[PDB]
Amino acid sequence: KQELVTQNELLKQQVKIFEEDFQRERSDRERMNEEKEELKKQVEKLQAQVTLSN
Amino acid sequence: AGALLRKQELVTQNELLKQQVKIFEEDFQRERSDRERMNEEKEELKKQVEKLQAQVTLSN
Amino acid sequence: MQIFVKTLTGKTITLEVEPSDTIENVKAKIQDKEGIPPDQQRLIFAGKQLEDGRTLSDYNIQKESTLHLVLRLRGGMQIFVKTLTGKTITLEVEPSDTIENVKAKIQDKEGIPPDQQRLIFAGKQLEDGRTLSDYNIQKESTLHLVLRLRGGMQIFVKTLTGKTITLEVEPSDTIENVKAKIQDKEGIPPDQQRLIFAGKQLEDGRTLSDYNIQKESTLHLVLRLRGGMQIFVKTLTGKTITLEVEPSDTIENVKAKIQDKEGIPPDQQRLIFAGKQLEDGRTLSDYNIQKESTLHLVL
Repeated sequence: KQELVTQNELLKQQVKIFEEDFQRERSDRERMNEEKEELKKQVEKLQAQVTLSN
Repeated sequence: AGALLRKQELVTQNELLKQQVKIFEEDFQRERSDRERMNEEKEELKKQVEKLQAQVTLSN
Repeated sequence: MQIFVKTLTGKTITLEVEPSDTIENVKAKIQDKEGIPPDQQRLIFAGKQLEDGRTLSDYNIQKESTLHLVLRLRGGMQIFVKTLTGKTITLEVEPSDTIENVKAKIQDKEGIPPDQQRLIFAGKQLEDGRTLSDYNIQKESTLHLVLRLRGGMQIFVKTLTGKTITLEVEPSDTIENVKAKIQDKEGIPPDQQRLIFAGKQLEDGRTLSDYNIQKESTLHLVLRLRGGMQIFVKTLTGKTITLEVEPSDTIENVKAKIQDKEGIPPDQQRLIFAGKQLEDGRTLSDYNIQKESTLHLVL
């Protein structure tokens, strides 16, 4: 009865919280991809420095 | 009053929302796995940068 | 007063709290009782969220009230822990979480007991007792987990003051190995160390398992006033000093010892022996420098 409505409100809040956590994880993955691209660029720069040896 | 109709609607909403919670948790777990694999890639790139820096440093 | 907190799984929990309390402190109490850190909690009253900078009295929360707790899937900070096998694990940690906590979390997520774990971060080994903030471990940092098999043991070695160090040892490690580890981690020559456990001195020829030394055992360290080899040094003023040295010492070592004795910086130190100069590189053995042989300094 009223317990159904209570648990449904709880489940709606939980769906919202889980979607928020998913979006946070995805933002973290985007930023980590940025850092991975920065590391690729650094690998290229250090290779261009190594070539300048012999 | 037709309490049966509202009751069945509430039960259907209940089961649907439970399924939605389950699905969103699975999606978060998949996203977390992908993030872990991306960190593995990032650490490999860090190792490569360290090796190239050690090579450059040997140049006097 | 006392309030109730219910979860989607009907886990009712009682909280002794006052109406003048904030909500972040209610979260801290839930953390004290259930171990759920406040960043992973979401409290709801009559369908409304509970903000950390708000009080219970502001939400008209009376006695015997029932709040609803929804736990999140993640927190604000996570770390990656990579096994030697190559598996990466994510951990929901906090800046205040000590190494004991992250070892327990690794146990929860992988069954690896904490007594078989040692964590490495940027070439340093993490020790139980200190937090991630102490080791400057930021979010998304990677800890390399390694296992101490073959009887891995953390022992503590405490001097008569309080300077306690931690050593990784096996039961088969002899007392000489332990003194060598202390020499490598603190610089103390083993000819000046005396190790004591349960009240008796430890002989160089016995193992740790000979003295029934187990995990987390505290050995006491006493420093002798002397070593086996000593050399004499004469200052430009003519005062003589004595340095506790070893034949394997380098001229940089004896110059550091001179700096300890007379405060003279090593760059203004030119050592002479038998009408020869002493290169910083070579050791005392390479100069045939015997015990009690005197050296002269002058620039």
